[PDB]
Amino acid sequence: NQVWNIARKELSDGLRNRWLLAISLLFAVLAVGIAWLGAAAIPATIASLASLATFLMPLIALLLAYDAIVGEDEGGTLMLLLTYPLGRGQILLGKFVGHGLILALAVLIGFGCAALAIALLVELGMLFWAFGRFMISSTLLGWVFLAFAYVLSGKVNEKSSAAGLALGVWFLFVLVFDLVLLALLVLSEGKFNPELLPWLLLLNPTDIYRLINLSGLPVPAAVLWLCLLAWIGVSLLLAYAIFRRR
Amino acid sequence: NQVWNIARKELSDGLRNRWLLAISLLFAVLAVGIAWLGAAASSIPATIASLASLATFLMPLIALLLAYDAIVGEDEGGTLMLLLTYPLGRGQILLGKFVGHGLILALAVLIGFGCAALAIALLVEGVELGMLFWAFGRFMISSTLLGWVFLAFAYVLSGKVNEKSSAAGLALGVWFLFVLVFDLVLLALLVLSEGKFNPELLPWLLLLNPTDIYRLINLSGFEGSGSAMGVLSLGADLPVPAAVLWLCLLAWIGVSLLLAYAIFRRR
Amino acid sequence: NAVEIQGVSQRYGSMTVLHDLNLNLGEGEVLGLFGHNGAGKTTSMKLILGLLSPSEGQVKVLGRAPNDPQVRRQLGYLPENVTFYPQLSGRETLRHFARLKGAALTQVDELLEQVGLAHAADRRVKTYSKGMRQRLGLAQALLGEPRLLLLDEPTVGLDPIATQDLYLLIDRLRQRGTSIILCSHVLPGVEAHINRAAILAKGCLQAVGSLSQLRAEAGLPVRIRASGISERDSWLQRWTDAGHSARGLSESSIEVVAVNGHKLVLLRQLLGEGEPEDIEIHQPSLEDLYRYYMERAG
Amino acid sequence: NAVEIQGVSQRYGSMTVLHDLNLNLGEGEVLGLFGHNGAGKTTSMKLILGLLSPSEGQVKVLGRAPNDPQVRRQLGYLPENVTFYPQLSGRETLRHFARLKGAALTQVDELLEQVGLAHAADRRVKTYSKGMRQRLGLAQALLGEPRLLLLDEPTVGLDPIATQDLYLLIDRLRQRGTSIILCSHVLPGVEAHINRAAILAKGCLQAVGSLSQLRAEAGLPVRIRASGISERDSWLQRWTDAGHSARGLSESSIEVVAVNGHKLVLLRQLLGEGEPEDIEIHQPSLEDLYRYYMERAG
Amino acid sequence: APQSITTLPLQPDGENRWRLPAGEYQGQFTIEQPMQLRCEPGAVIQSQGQGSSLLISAPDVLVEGCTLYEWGSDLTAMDSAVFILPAAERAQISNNRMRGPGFGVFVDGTRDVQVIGNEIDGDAGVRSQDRGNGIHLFAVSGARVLHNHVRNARDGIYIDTSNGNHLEGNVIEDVRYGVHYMFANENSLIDNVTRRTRTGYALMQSRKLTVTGNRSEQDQNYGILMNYITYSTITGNFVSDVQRGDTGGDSMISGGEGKALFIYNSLFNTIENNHFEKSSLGIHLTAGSEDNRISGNAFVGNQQQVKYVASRTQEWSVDGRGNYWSDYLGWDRNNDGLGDIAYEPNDNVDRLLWLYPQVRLLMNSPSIEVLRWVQRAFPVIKSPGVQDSHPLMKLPTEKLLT
Ligand SMILES: Nc1ncnc2c1ncn2[C@@H]1O[C@H](COP(=O)(O)OP(=O)(O)NP(=O)(O)O)[C@@H](O)[C@H]1O
Ligand SMILES: Nc1ncnc2c1ncn2[C@@H]1O[C@H](COP(=O)(O)OP(=O)(O)NP(=O)(O)O)[C@@H](O)[C@H]1O
Ligand SMILES: [Mg+2]
Ligand SMILES: [Mg+2]
Ligand SMILES: [Mg+2]
Repeated sequence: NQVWNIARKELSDGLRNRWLLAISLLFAVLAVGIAWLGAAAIPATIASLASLATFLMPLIALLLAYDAIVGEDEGGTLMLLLTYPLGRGQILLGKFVGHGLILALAVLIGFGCAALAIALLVELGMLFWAFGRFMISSTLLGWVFLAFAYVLSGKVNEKSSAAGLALGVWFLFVLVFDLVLLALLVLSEGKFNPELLPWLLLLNPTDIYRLINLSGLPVPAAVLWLCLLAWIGVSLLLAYAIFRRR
Repeated sequence: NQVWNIARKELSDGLRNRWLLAISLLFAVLAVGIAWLGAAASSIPATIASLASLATFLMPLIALLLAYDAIVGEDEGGTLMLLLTYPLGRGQILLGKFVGHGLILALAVLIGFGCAALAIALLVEGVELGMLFWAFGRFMISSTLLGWVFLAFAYVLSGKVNEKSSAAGLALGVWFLFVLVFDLVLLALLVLSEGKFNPELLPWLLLLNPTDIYRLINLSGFEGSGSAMGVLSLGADLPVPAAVLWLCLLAWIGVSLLLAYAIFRRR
Repeated sequence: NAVEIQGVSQRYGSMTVLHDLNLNLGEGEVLGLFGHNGAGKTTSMKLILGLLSPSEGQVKVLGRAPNDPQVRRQLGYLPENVTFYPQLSGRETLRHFARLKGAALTQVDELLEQVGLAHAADRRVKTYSKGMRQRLGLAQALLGEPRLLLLDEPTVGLDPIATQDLYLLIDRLRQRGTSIILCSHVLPGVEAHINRAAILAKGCLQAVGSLSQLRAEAGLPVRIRASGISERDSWLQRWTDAGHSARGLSESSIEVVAVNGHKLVLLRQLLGEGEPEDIEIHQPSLEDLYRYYMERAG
Repeated sequence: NAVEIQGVSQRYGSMTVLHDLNLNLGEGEVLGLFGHNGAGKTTSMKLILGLLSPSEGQVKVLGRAPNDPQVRRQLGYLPENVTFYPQLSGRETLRHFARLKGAALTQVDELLEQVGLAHAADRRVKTYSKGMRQRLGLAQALLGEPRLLLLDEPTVGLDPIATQDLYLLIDRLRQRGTSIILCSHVLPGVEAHINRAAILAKGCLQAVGSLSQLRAEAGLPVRIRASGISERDSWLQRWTDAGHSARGLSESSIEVVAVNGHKLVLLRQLLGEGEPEDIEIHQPSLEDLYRYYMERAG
Repeated sequence: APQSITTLPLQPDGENRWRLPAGEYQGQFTIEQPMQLRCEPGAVIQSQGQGSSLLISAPDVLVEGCTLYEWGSDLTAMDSAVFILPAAERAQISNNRMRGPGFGVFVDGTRDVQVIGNEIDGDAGVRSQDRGNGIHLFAVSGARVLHNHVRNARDGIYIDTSNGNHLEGNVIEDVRYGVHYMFANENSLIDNVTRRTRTGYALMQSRKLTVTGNRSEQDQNYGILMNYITYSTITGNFVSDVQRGDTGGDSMISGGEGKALFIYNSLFNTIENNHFEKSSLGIHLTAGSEDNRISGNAFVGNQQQVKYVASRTQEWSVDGRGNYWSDYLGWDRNNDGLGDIAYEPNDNVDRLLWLYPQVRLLMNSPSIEVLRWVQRAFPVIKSPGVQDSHPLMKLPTEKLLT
């Protein structure tokens, strides 16, 4: 299967990416240094780790895959690859597997060394369930912004404006959408029902990421897992629909 | 002169950068927005420490967005090996790029703090215009110097690298280190030691950070609340007058430009 | 018949960049597409690859549809310029394409020895030159006995030993039964190896056929040169009576342009009187036929 | 003499990429540097431009020092690939280079006509082709009547009409007394315009001199092709007695390779018996001499 | 209702001093004569469950060592255990045990009464709305309630309009209010300990009083509640672990999330050297209660130190000495006790959370973490809060934890 044959490239190309390994080291240092100041200075420190992985796991995913499609179009290999026995779906889905297992490994070095810094500086029956819920949901947050990066790469025609949109999606989905949620609270009260606001949190995958790190809320947990996976499944379907229109 | 002939390119090439004019209009619409909020709350020493903090985040950012690809953006573009076969030196296509990118920052902050001054003289009625002109004249000829430091930083980190994608990694590294890591390393050194690491050396460590020398210049007269200053409340312990703080900002240019020329001479 | 392109007219939206080309590529011949820099050489290959949609025309590649993966297993293609993946290494990127095309990984290494990039193998693609990438870019197209090549300028930045070694690699593939399409600009030299040139203008395919057909159809002068002739100035007369302009650059070098229809009697004039030190009877080249056919469409 | 390079052994640190080249370039001639892709061709021009240090050697450009700005005003140079400034326009970057070289700005517009970029002038360089950039890359080199051109592969990605116009533009600059150095790979065709080829191996400069001197030293076969001969198989004998291998591809096409020392008596055999339909007496080309010397170096 | 002389008191001393022997009694009893009666420890004067058991109407009565049991529960007819009339001036009620569903010691209009060392176990089943007061004081000048132990009454030591009196060393456990104050001008209370109480100290509309050294261990929803107190003095109080809850009646207070100190319309008072420990709210400052000397306290372990819903600035440091804050991430260069940078306990996003509780869902967002940093970087958007220049570097209440 060539969905794996193009996935083995992106592992080998991602592990020699100098930009990724700098940030993934910085992700693992900040995950111990928050955990050092949460034990020496727990659900109170796993919430501060959730604010860290809401900053960086969208940033790691957008650093990997903002030049996934349009970086191959600028390199000319994309027009070459379509002449191979390859659909346009298998290029995208295989890059999603290849870029997906990088940040599925970058949280295993990120939080795999953070769980080592808690297990040697403190309960471990609660640790492997609160971090199993943390590492899985941090990968699924990263796979949304991976699929967001494939959407913006397929729309743009140049690599320089791809980073201009990947920064734009990162600003909008991390810290502009919640600032306009507060501005809809503190500046609008006659036309803003605040009971509706626990339901508008499902329109933001960074927000659904924190909600499955804050339980340990009108909706249950199982819809919240299926609302994070729906952000993958719609945006990958959006990325496949956009990639077929090049 | 050849130094102006290559300055005229970057003056006409930086103004076609859509990324510069976005975040230089963002510097203009924030310096009015801070100065409008500073007029509705009336104090004055809070609007100086916020404008100096605004130009701490943006005048290094406009300088590093402009000039990170000054040498390596011409080197991998092929036009650097061509340019040395023109009647030039390596010192003229760097000082010319420094004049060319320096007049953008001298204009990006005269636009920014220029509309900030008209958003004060037309908003707070009865404000003293002499104190306004002196304080915002001190903001103009010192945010350029902060901009010219990070401009000269960007020529250092462009001459060392050989790939423009790695120059953007160093320019983000220099922008993170000098703006909001050295302010946090000095804070974490002071909190974890509770001020008992060194009671006499620690104010002199502000001089190893040009964003802190920039904040110490504009917060000279209007000290006021120390909690608005943060780690710049070490600035009263500095026995140096205000005029050497200008000279330590110029020495951050001239050392980091002579380093930029000595690196470029063995490119 | 390998490629049967009939009546196809590809448009970039409104602007019809190609128009009414009726191209037929036999199963063992080697076609040469030549033209301007905007004559549609690169886009005409995209019609063969099936990646670009044949607006108001049908393309029959190998008796099948041009977008089938069943025929893309035997369709190697070298694009114009491919800075492939500069963080990958040169051997590994060819291993990457071999897994994609279904080629065996044991076919990878001797392709580097065949193309001559064996010494710079296992080195990063950013460390490669322009010509070194072209050797690598050729190498992926040769993977796993492709019935149809498509080369768009394989000889750019390439040494004249290696380009001459490339055409021998092409002529090896001609004997195995694989049609090749060249889209070149190094028109002197390539005429020994192609079978049918396909010089095309901006929109329309101008002329096709072998070089024997083009020189028979397009009347071009034979460029004779009598270098080191004994006398030149009364030898100005010796071709004007036969109807040829006896232009002479040096003192004893007449580069006369004759008819190529009376070659024996004009050369019996040249071999009978006047001494032949070094003679260049030069046939009308592909470049002259290129020069004739581009202006004739304008 | 324009460029007097003696005793230069340019080293990339430990490795000596050039070795003991003694090159001399006359004041009106057109030299051609040809070789491998790792033969040191681009680096040999960096010695002339002065931006590379001559290790244990000296470079004499125009009788003066190679890094002096007094001589760089009359030294145009076109590199291999220059994506110039993709945000600037076409006219302004040529205006930009004109101010640097001290050329008058009145020369800028008519240079664009002279290279043929007036239709695409005042347009962004990111909207330019590879061949369009080579036109722009040529255009900056010609500013302010330079005494010495340096063109490294000026005809890459270029249409053979435009390459032929380019050498006409080169030969016009030959008449003005401007020495040109070509650093090429498109070797058939350029021999009509150069004066002395300067084919070099990996380290050493192999041979210089005119094409006559290279044909005089390197004894190479003249490639007589007698296409459309009456009989071929008994015409196999008619050159083997004279010492030539009478290889014949088709039924009636002997592409004989003779000695070029008996040109009259071999052709009188061909003109006396056997009819000459179309003959190609091809002299040993630039590529033929290039094939000989590089293997003679190794 | 018989009298105390109707019992069998064996007189030990001829100075109107009596001694009741061990043995139970029955019914209410009445003091009409100045009898300094003592009791053996087996003197269980057990009433039947109706009426005030030991009414006292004569001045200078030294009641000592009695054990009262099961009086009435009619709080309207004031079924006390020991009722003390206004004519019963300077009464001493020493070391007594009481268990009954009404008032323990109801005094009114008296002067210099001393209720010392008694142990008043109120109730077990009543809903803290009819348990009756432990030590009810109604407009008394001179009272001395010392070292008692009141348990499970209704609202503890109730005090209504009583002017000059001391409350020293009394232990108050599992009651509704610990100490209730109603218009008790120029009062005083020292070293009392209140445990597991739905409000530790009710200070309602009483001026000029001294609250010193008192302790409140694990009380519910209000550590020290001060309503409309002026010229007061809050020095050395130890308020620990005010957990959330409700008073159950919501009569004079409301339910709280746990506030160690709640200042409601208290204009001038000195709040020094206190220790507010491990509550949900360290101090709640209402908008009407401003400009009073708050310096030298210890706000340690609280999840939110100050709640101040206003935009007026509020300096919290008199004479250049401020308070110790546990989350004060500051330094001390010049080696004095004071910190070097001022401490704002509240952001702007810490007061959006008070205005809108739905922001708790957004409280872990990076944009909130951006907005906490934007206030620290751009001080124009900082609303003028409850800062203190020169906060303390070390704990000043090193002795109050013992
Ligand atoms: N996406 C596009 N939109 C519009 N025009 C295009 C596009 N792609 C190519 N063209 C134009 O189509 C024409 C033909 O393209 P092309 O097939 O490359 O001709 P060409 O001769 O092969 N170019 P060259 O590589 O120099 O030979 C040129 O004028 C191009 O500018
Ligand atoms: N900066 C460098 N450091 C080390 N080796 C280098 C460097 N630049 C070039 N080389 C080597 O120098 C040799 C020849 O360089 P070059 O002058 O480009 O020959 P060349 O023929 O011009 N290459 P080409 O552009 O294909 O013609 C090659 O082996 C290069 O790898
Ligand atoms: Mg093409
Ligand atoms: Mg070269
Ligand atoms: Mg101090």
